[PDB]
Amino acid sequence: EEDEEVLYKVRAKLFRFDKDAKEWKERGTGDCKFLKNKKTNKVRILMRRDKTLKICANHIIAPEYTLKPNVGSDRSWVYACTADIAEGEAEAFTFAIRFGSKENADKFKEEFEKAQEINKK
Amino acid sequence: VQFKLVLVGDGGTGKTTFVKRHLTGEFEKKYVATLGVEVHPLVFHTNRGPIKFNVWDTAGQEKFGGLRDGYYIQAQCAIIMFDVTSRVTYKNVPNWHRDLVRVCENIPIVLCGNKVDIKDRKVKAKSIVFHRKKNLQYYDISAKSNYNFEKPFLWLARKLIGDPNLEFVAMPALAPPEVAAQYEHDLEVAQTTALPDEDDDL
Amino acid sequence: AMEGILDFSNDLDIALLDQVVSTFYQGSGVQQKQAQEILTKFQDNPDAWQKADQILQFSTNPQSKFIALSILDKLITRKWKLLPNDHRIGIRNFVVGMIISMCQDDEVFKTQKNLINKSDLTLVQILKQEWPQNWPEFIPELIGSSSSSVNVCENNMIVLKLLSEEVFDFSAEQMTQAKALHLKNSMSKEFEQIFKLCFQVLEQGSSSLIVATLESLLRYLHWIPYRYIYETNILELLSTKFMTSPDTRAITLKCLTEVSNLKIPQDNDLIKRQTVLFFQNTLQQIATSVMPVTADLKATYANANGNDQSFLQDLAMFLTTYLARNRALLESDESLRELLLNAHQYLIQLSKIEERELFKTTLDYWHNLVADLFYEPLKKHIYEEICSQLRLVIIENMVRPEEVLVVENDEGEIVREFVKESDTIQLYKSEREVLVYLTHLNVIDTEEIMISKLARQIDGSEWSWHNINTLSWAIGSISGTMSEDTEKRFVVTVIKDLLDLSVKKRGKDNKAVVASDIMYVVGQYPRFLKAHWNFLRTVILKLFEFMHETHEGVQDMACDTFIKIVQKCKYHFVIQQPRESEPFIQTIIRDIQKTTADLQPQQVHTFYKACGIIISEERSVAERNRLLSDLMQLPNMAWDTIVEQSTANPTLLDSETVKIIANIIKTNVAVCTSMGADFYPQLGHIYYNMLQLYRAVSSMISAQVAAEGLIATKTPKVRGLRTIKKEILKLVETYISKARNLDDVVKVLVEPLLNAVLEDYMNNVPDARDAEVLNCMTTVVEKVGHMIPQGVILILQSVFECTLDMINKDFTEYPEHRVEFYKLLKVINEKSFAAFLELPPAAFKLFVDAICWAFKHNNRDVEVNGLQIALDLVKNIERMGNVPFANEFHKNYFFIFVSETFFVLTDSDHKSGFSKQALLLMKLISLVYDNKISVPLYQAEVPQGTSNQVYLSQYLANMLSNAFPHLTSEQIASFLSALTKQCKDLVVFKGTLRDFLVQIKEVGGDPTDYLFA
Ligand SMILES: Nc1nc2c(ncn2[C@@H]2O[C@H](COP(=O)(O)OP(=O)(O)NP(=O)(O)O)[C@@H](O)[C@H]2O)c(=O)[nH]1
Ligand SMILES: [Cl-]
Ligand SMILES: [Mg+2]
Repeated sequence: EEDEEVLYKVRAKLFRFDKDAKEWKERGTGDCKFLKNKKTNKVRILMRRDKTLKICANHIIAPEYTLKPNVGSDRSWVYACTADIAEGEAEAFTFAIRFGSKENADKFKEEFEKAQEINKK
Repeated sequence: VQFKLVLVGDGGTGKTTFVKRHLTGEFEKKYVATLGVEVHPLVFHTNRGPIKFNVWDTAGQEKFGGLRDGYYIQAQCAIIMFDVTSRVTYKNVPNWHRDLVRVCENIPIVLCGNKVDIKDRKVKAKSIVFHRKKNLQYYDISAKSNYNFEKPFLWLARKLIGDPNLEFVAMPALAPPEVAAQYEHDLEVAQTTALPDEDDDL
Repeated sequence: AMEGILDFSNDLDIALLDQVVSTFYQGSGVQQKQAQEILTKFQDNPDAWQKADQILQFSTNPQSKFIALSILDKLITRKWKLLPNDHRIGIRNFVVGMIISMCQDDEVFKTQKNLINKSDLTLVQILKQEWPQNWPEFIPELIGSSSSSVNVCENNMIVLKLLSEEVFDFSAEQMTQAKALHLKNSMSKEFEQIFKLCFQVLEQGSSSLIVATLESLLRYLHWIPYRYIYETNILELLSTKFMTSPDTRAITLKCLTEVSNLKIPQDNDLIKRQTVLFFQNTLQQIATSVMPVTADLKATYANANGNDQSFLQDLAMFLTTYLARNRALLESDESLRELLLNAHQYLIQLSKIEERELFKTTLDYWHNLVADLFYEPLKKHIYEEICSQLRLVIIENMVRPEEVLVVENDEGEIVREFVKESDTIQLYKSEREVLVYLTHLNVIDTEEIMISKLARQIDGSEWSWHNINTLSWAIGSISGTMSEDTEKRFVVTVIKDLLDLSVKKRGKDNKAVVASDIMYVVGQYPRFLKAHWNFLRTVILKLFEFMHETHEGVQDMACDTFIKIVQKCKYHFVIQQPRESEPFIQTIIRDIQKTTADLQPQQVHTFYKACGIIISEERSVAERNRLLSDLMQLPNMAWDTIVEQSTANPTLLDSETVKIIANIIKTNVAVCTSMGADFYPQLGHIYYNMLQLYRAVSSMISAQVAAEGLIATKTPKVRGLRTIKKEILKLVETYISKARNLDDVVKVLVEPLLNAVLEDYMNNVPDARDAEVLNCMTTVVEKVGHMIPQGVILILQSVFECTLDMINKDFTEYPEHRVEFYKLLKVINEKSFAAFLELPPAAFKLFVDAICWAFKHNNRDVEVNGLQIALDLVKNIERMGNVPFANEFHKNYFFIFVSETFFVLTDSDHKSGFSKQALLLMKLISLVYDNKISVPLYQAEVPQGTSNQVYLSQYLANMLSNAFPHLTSEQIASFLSALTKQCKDLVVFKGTLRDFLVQIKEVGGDPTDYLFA
């Protein structure tokens, strides 16, 4: 993280979708960060759990992804990720991320969309 | 650097739920009884490097007890767990302790009062004193609200490694990689499946 | 391939078994999981015990033998008397022989400790069955074997430890009263010789044998008579000899701790001297062999070398146990004055250790001491220096109180708390109480300590966030200790200092900490504010400025301190003060919009609640209603203009309005909370329109479910609409719970309420039904149920059957409804039993089923109510006397309630509610015992004039025979004959019940055990 700049910090709770058993499952609660690499100009999401400080999210904010809404929340988003190296090996997850307020959901989104514009260059 | 940890306590106290939270981060709402014991590896990263735990999640309910105290052989640490919303589970702590310390004669042990997030608490603060004479660390925890959920393992890590200044530290994270029919169907199911606990702060 | 061992037709391969065991303990993955199951299935095999000797012999794996013993243990605790006499003696032999064999191989004795200890427990389990009735020479032959070896002697001490444990410490649950008493007597009769062996070994020794012996003593000390301790040389040994070597040091300190709680005489000066000597010795050893009084115990514990933490913990336990009881023996003799104060100085050093649970043990003592000093005469001056030290320790180690809502983060910022620090709540109360006690014992010293500490914050020589916080919290904690005049002067200086400090220290991190503390102090000292109006007024105005601080931590505490102050000072806000143009409550209202502008919805409601406290002090019903009206100016004008637009069109389908409406109601609930019965006028202003909004909203929820499906109940929009419905119920519950004019409740409120809510609930799908509806109905039935019998029947008809169908499928789904359902039934069964009389036979049957279903719950909130309802119902039916409905009830349901209560007592899944299960069963048996049931409970079936008493025995003996077929007929006969006789004495009765549970877990229990008395 010494070679990266923090673009956005917001407190959040992350979920992943279990396919076989139709339900959402918590993966972490902590500070979700937007980290632009100063050498490659590539932005990524990195999010660690509170207290234990373990990685529940680690992927590039690909320009392909779209933040869809959830049926049950006005302060959350849900999107597909193809390569998350949080648990180690690359793996395709359908993530949901929820925030404190609506403004925290909407601020996240515009920053996320700004992040994708930085990545395309 | 790996250590055998046994987790013992009454049925329903939230043992397997406590471990699951530490494994994946999830909060399992449902009570599926553990049958005998479940062995799960659990690595923490510290300033003294990575510590590993073989977490033997033993059964609480008598009928599903399996090998019982046979699970305790060569255990280097332990967690005794009870439910602060259930007084009977605290009265049984000494029975669990008795069984445990008969096999494991000298090991660090944490007593834990689970489910403190529940408003209507029954096992009051003052009442909890069994840990003192038997040299056990105590912690109020909540597997749901994550209250002091890190404490049992952090304290055991300090006792086993032998460094009282052992703090958890962040894993220097590698830069992630730069990478279609089923995807569309799977996402739709996700949006229309409502997120749990929508009346939490997060 | 691994499942070969689960085949008992062929032999047993020990080698294969050992591979399976190695795979379980040392292996991993699915191989581990698979072996784990195989081993369990093997262990659980009823004939598995027969393979024990085979495994014990030819196996090399020690774990394989451990499981052999686990299999035997099961066989011995449960099915022992089922075996033929030969097998018993043979099993005894090779267990006794295995122990001899492992003790006489030095190699095996040293490295296979786990296996020997399991072997020794397995022996003790036999004793529990066989000794001393069928093994009279066990102890004599045990004391003899000790002489011929050091390995064996040591191992005998391990066996005696486990025996003492199982007889005295763990018998209450595992044995019947009669059997527990038998074994306790048997150990007491032969303990004279047991001690002789113990005392001999202690003289002839620091080694593993001595440790083992000292460990056994610790267990004996729980029960043995005091003469074995005080009429021998053992106190001298413990207090001197065994303290100087560190391996045996720990266990001795624990024995002596137990000795400090032995039952002693009180007028025996010779034992008083001995009690002083063993302490005096012990404290001398710690001084020379461990560490002096001056030693930095904070630094030692922190370093955590070897067993220093355990040691310090055990020392703290000893010092506090002993002093708590015996310290008066040191207070009088001046030669013992140094010993007294050192013992305490050690505790003062221990109290500096950074470790919560240790501190709680020391604090328990300090409270105990300071309490005695506060009362006992001519004592406090003894501990003047000890106390003076203790004031520093406590003041410097104050935990954050619940009221302070700020805390430091890992980056160095002062942020709002993420959750409530719930583990420390009790800690503060414990600290407060002691500190309050210390303040009274010497008010001048407390004042001088704090005032100087504070002056070292102004100059900044000791300035830190911690130092300022702990000091501020301490000042708040001693509120009301001082006299009003000495308080005035104290607080005056303290506030001026914190104000002087607040000005110089700048930045949002500094002011956050300072402000929060100033808020905690001001709020903790209400008496000062009552005397000082001009001060109080400026504070409250300044609190309102905090309600515009963008920092969310300070802002929230502003609101909490405002209500906390107002709760105590309410009167000074309702009256017109001297030199004031108006009553201040009036000044608050006229600028309520500005003040609460930047506040969040929930914080705004708190503000409105505080105002309701103040208004309720006004007793002229004219001014109170006028004030109430002025307060609700904004939430009623918001409301009025919504009820126009709502009635103009059902389309409200804006999510922004849903939130505004939800906030108009939440505000009313808040003002109603504080104003109780005084809220009536404001309720009436919105009551009819509100119940119309409830009907309107109700439809949208139903409309949205039809159009979107069950999923819609999770959407923000619907959840918004439901919140309106739930909050409306809360307002009606809040008022009615506190209402004084019940006539108006029944004649005005109730009938419109029932019409608006019941049918809606009944006719919605399960997921759209609000459990709150049931809660609201409970409170209505509670207060005015007796006045509205027809309306109670209407409540039952609408919610009973449909709610019961939501919860009768499993124990988990619809948990809120589940809980509130049984609360509603309970209050109906107490306050309006008539409504149940009006239910048809089919509906009444479901109600019986409903109660028994509630027994089988593991939730206490449901389980407690389940038994309570049943008990009430039996009282209700008994109350009616010899009428047809009482008879028909008993003939229908008396044996259901008897047989259901028995299932939950015995299934080992509902031990939480054993007490009330007993109470319920006692009541049912008593009815037959006292001929309270006028009609025959049988039916033709049994002889003509057979009494109910005879038949109750006949049914229960049959019930139990089939329920538990491993019990003899006499085991059941005795049990019931005893149990019936004891139907008037609950404590005894329960003893017989607990005896029965113990017997069904084994085979061939003694039926004479139920003669215990
Ligand atoms: N409210 C609350 N519920 C909890 C908490 N921890 C666990 N639970 C709940 O308690 C129930 C039982 O959890 P579980 O892990 O099965 O307990 P267990 O000791 O492992 N049962 P067993 O020993 O029979 O296998 C579950 O419904 C779970 O969701 C908590 O911190 N708060
Ligand atoms: Cl007052
Ligand atoms: Mg479990």
